[PDB]
Amino acid sequence: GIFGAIAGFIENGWEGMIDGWYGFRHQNSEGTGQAADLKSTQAAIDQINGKLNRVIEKTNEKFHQIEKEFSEVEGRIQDLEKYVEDTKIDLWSYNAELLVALENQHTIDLTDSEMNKLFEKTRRQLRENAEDMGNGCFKIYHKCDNACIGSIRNGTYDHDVYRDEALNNRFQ
Amino acid sequence: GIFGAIAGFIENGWEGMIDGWYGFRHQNSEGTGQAADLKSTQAAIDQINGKLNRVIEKTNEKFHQIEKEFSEVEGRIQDLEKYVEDTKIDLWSYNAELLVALENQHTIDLTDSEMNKLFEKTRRQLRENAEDMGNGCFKIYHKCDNACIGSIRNGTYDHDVYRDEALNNRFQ
Amino acid sequence: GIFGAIAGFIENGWEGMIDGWYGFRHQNSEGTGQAADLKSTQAAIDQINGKLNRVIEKTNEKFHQIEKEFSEVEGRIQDLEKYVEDTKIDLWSYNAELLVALENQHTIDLTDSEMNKLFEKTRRQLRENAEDMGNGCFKIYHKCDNACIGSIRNGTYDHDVYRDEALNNRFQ
Amino acid sequence: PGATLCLGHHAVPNGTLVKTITNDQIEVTNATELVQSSSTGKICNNPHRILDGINCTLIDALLGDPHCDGFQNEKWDLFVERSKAFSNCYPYDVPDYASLRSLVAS
Amino acid sequence: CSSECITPNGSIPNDKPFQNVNKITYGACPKYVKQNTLKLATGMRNVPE
Ligand SMILES: *[C@@H]1O[C@H](CO)[C@@H](O[C@@H]2O[C@H](CO)[C@@H](O)[C@H](O)[C@H]2NC(C)=O)[C@H](O)[C@H]1NC(C)=O
Ligand SMILES: *[C@@H]1O[C@H](CO)[C@@H](O[C@@H]2O[C@H](CO)[C@@H](O)[C@H](O)[C@H]2NC(C)=O)[C@H](O)[C@H]1NC(C)=O
Ligand SMILES: *[C@@H]1O[C@H](CO)[C@@H](O)[C@H](O)[C@H]1NC(C)=O
Ligand SMILES: *[C@@H]1O[C@H](CO)[C@@H](O)[C@H](O)[C@H]1NC(C)=O
Ligand SMILES: *[C@@H]1O[C@H](CO)[C@@H](O)[C@H](O)[C@H]1NC(C)=O
Ligand SMILES: *[C@@H]1O[C@H](CO)[C@@H](O)[C@H](O)[C@H]1NC(C)=O
Repeated sequence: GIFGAIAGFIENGWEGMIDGWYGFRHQNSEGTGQAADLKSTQAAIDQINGKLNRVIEKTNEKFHQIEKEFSEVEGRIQDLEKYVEDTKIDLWSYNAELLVALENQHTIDLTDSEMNKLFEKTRRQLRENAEDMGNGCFKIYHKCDNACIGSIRNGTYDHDVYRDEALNNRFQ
Repeated sequence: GIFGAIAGFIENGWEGMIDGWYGFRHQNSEGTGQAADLKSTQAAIDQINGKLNRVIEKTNEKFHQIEKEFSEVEGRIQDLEKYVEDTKIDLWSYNAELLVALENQHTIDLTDSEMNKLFEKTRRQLRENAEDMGNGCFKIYHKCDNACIGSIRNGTYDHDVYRDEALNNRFQ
Repeated sequence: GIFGAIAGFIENGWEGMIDGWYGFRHQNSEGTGQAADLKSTQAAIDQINGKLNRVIEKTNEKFHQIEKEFSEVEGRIQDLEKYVEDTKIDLWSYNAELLVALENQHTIDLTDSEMNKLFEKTRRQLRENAEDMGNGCFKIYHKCDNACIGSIRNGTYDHDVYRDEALNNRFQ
Repeated sequence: PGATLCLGHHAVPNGTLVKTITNDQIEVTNATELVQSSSTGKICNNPHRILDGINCTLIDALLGDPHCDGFQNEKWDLFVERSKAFSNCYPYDVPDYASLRSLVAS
Repeated sequence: CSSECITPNGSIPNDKPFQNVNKITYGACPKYVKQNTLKLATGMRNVPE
């Protein structure tokens, strides 16, 4: 993907994350656990639904048209009728092929984006209290219990509370 | 947007910025002020104009064609003439719809990009003298008067000048 | 490009890099040298080849069709035959124009991406042992001989080995 | 003493392969079919008014071939001509048959 | 039964934008294409261990 997160610096996805599309796993003094991030899951899904609504959209309505099957050889005028239909089908076939390929490239890129946005939002929250370990994981340089982890996921983690402790651990 | 800046980590736009598309607002010992960034404004605009020139481009010229309105019922040959025109109009209608939707997605993404490029160029300039506060703002850990702010916007800010002072403030 | 690396924070390309599309140049106690990065070169190329295979793909096969050149003035039916062909050619001309323009925009963006992915993978490897100098270059704050540089390119550089030394140099 | 916080995304046991701009087969978590390829096999009699021609072509119902007398004054949204139809009156031909059948049908 | 789109093979649903059933149609029908399948991704890259 164009951001390098999914199938990039995050080695692989999590089959055990069954209640969201993106999320956090943590390790701390009390153990390990997981949680979905709703707002990024919803972002990816909303975009994808936007794209579905545009495509699953009302088919045109046509009634009487030209004929497209013929029981007798007639020559010039039937040549035309066939060429007309064959030309339309090829054009529409091309459109459908291109559409699906563009959308799919964009779908894979936008979901990559969201993963990357969530990571960056997290990196920003932690300030000087953590280092990026390169695989999508943050080493956090202070005691960080389940509530603390919870505040990181809520967006109410106050880095100044932990700053003297983390800076001390980071630089020795 | 695909980078997460506009309508992302920057809460909202500035109606008061009337002389550029992107810019800086600062707070320091002398007060607060604003300034447009010309080079990123010009980047967004140039791309958008490129895209306009491609689209507003010379319409094709057609002269004598087929007829498209008919006062008498005729059957087979008029069925064909109508089907031919109806097929072309639908194809062109589809093209126009797709074009506008692709371009608009790309326009919103490229302008997002520029905002994000400007931010990153700034983060790089400041080195160890500032921290990203998460909302598009840099906390600068040294006295930074209007000229100093000016040098950050000119691209001639010399971080080594302020480094001992900032490192001292950042780590305590 | 949409990431800001090629023709952005990297001033220019290297005509001397003749064995890869992306790579490293280093300066250290033993001198200066260069090396290609194979895995990012291969990523860009693979994508581009994917896109070529989709396009250079089997042309459709048509046989008997309508006529497209005429030696006598005939009126209504020849008007139709010409209008049909002229309509198809314009539609295909449009498709080909759009295709090439979309692909080219995406090709320039994906190669930009790869350059940027490689940089970020590197920044992550070095942790607290280096600072980004803004022009695509990392200042490394420890003695880093040819093997050390080699380990950075292999992906087996162990930042903890150099950490006390770098932190000491960085903060003074 | 510290913690580790890991960022990630889901995967599924049964991915499906789709086509992209740069990749002929790449695996995603889910996808949806955009080409209808099956039919129930029947013509539905709502919401369009279907008139089954049974043994009769439109032209025969027009002229009033005796076995087609049941079609006198009928209306239709879609007239269905069956392959088993047959003529059983005076042997006739229509110059531009296709056009007559078209304009009546329409 | 009820269905907006008719083909000589029988009626077809019209929830999808394209169809491979018959170039001949009546009503509100998906557009006819040569492909028998086109899958539109509705999730991210599947990347298992
Ligand atoms: C595969 O993708 C589709 C489209 O996003 C999903 O189908 C939808 O699921 C919702 C919620 O359960 C339904 O209410 C909709 O009616 C479905 N939409 C369509 C287009 O059918 C589905 O979630 C995915 N399939 C699996 C197994 O996850
Ligand atoms: C709908 O009807 C058409 C025509 O009756 C079917 O197309 C035929 O497909 C078979 C087998 O693939 C070919 O041997 C015939 O030559 C085709 N006939 C024509 C005129 O194209 C088609 O299979 C039917 N569609 C479905 C899905 O039932
Ligand atoms: C989430 O935020 C709420 C509201 O501020 C707070 O009460 C709670 O402690 C946070 N969650 C956790 C698990 O700490
Ligand atoms: C901008 O750069 C110029 C030229 O180097 C310099 O004279 C000036 O001090 C800078 N601007 C401000 C407001 O400091
Ligand atoms: C590259 O990695 C290999 C295998 O671990 C190692 O032997 C070598 O030292 C590294 N390359 C250089 C130039 O140091
Ligand atoms: C149609 O034709 C066949 C042969 O005449 C006959 O047996 C059948 O009854 C006819 N069908 C109807 C419904 O009139």
